[PDB]
Amino acid sequence: ESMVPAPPQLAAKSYVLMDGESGQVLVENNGDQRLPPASLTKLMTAYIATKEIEAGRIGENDLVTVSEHAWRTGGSRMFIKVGSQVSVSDLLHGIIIQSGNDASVALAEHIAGSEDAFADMMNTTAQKLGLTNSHFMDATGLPNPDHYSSARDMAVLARAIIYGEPSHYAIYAQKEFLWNNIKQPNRNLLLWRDKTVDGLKTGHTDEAGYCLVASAVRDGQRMIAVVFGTNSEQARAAETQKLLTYGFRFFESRNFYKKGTELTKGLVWKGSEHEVKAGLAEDLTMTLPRGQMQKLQASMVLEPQLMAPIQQGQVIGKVEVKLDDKVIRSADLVALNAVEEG
Repeated sequence: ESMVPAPPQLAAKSYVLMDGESGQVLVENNGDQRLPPASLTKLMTAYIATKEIEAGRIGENDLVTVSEHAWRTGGSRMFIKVGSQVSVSDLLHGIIIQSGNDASVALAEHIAGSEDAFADMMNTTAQKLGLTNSHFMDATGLPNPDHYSSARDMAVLARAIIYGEPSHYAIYAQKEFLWNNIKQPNRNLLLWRDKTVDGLKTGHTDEAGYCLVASAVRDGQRMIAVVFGTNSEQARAAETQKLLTYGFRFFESRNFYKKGTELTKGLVWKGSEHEVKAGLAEDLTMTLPRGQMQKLQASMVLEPQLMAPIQQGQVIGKVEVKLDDKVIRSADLVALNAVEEG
């Protein structure tokens, strides 16, 4: 019919284009292959930190003592002095802007005691995000057989980061950071090249090639592009722009339901109330090739024998959207109001 053009074929080992609002993968090539992430690892390190801050388990002004192990790192670094005290906020800028290996290690040890226990939190967090092909051996991305991620996993991680605290995500777009008499630019060159790009991270080794997790916003849409293994910085940027354009030019986004509002009722066994109001945890939005919105229909099926007690946000049923009798985007219906067991 009026099927949009095929996606560009990029010179790169893997890539994924993901819409921001909907979180749907729009294009995917070799998306689940386990590849070395190099500095892309730092997206996981920083994210954990931001989640610990949100949970109030660490504070932005808390002073972190720099161990010998953190100071012994190599590669890109913030140049924190061994034995000095540095705040969580400053280290986080060092990780995010400068991809500082020292800062990564110091903040990991501050959070979990040691880098090995932090890697555990990285894997637990991977699971919690639903990463399918990611595993972490340290907080920096040192080359290791068991240290890997994929283009799709990185888009999932990036989306979780993008939609966190705005003051935290804004760090990704900061152009430079000064520490200990050394001022260094944000390593993400696209920042200077394209004003609609606001993140996130580059990675590179001889083994992994030139990698990038980028996100841009144009005309009310957010695209997330992940590319692994390009041939050079120039190709990395060029191939990412092609991927981005393809998403912006050929896909449209429509908001269907906002989180909360009731969609339907449900039978509860043993509860003081006879039924609960089901809804969605957060906005449900679809992003699809032009002219496809029109072909969508939604099924909201609850659980037959759901029995109390029922907690607010508890997994009850699942809403499913069919594209011509073909199920695609499936969200999670949850009980809004809690229910007793009188």
